[PDB]
Amino acid sequence: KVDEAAAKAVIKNYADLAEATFADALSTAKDLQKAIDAFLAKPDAETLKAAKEAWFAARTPYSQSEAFRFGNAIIDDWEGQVNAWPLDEGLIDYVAKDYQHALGNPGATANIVANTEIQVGEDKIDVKEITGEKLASLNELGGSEANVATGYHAIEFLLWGQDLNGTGPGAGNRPATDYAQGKDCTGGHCDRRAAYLKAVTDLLVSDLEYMAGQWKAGVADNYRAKLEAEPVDTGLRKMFFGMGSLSLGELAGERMKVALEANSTEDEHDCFSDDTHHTLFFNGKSIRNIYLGEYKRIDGSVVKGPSLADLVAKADAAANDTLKADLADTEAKLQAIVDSAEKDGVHFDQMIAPDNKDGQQKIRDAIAALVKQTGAIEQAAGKLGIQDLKPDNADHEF
Ligand SMILES: [Ca+2]
Repeated sequence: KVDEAAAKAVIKNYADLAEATFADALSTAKDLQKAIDAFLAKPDAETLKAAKEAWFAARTPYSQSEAFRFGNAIIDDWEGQVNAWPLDEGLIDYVAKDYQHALGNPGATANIVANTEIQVGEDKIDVKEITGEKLASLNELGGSEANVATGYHAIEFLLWGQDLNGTGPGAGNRPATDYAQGKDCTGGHCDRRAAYLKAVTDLLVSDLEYMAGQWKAGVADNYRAKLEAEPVDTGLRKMFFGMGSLSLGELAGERMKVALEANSTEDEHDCFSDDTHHTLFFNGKSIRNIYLGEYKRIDGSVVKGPSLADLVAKADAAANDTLKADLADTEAKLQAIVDSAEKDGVHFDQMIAPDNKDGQQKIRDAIAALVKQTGAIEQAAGKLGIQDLKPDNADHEF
């Protein structure tokens, strides 16, 4: 009875961490909505910069939610509308002549902003009136996962535009006049561009309001109620499985190894804003938050409770010590990536350049740390009787 109650308390705190993380994501998305509204009303350099800063701030809590993926299917079924990437951005707006898009993507040049009717394969689709529901129906349209119409990175593309700088300094620099209605309009169809940005921003808020509500305590019909009623070994496996699947397949593999080994700036997570270093860092923080049972909120307060770490320490102190040390080393390696961008001005798309020896090594050191901590996660889960964790490797060999 005592062991079961301890696991129950850890899973309850786990849901509290998710509740607070998604609540922070929702509130910062509402701040972003207000800055975007202010920008559309009075588009200029300063209101555009304010919208960009609000986007940056909205990313910090969302990136810390991603280790709740994989273990909790309700997030997996939902996040493709919220944070899908990479974009074949020619679906949305104009592109430069060196535009690179996926093979076999019939939507890659549809250009919704410019056209009241598009045709993606044989779906001839009315987009006269731009609504969130309509754009959502276009995600993965025609079969290609590069066809992304909504989410953080659709907003990102509409604020920054394409990053034309390759592996050199600088991000996208779309001009505010792309949203000037009437005569100073630049890039064409600025009324449809504003309508697009408004729709995806409102849709993001609406999606985050849904998900934040699914982790509220004391609600009989939501996911959190299901999770807390499940057998504790099911809940504990979900915690470890999210930790390991983000560490290995998604963070080390999809968000680092892919771009690094192809030297492909088009594959970095935050292509247009060059914020990829923060995504990686706060993804890493998501995993460590879950294991330690703590989440430091955007206002500085801390949500904290009984930890998965303490359960492991009772079963095997060495396994717990190894995993905590691996998590600390991983955070240091990801901090070095953040520091390269924030202190030295060398962003992720510059570090993966073929000639950047120190840039590539920092990324390879963080990959190695993430692979090591994945092994330590499996060992810790095994000490709690959770065998064959099999964290998802996203088909990468490490
Ligand atoms: Ca870039």
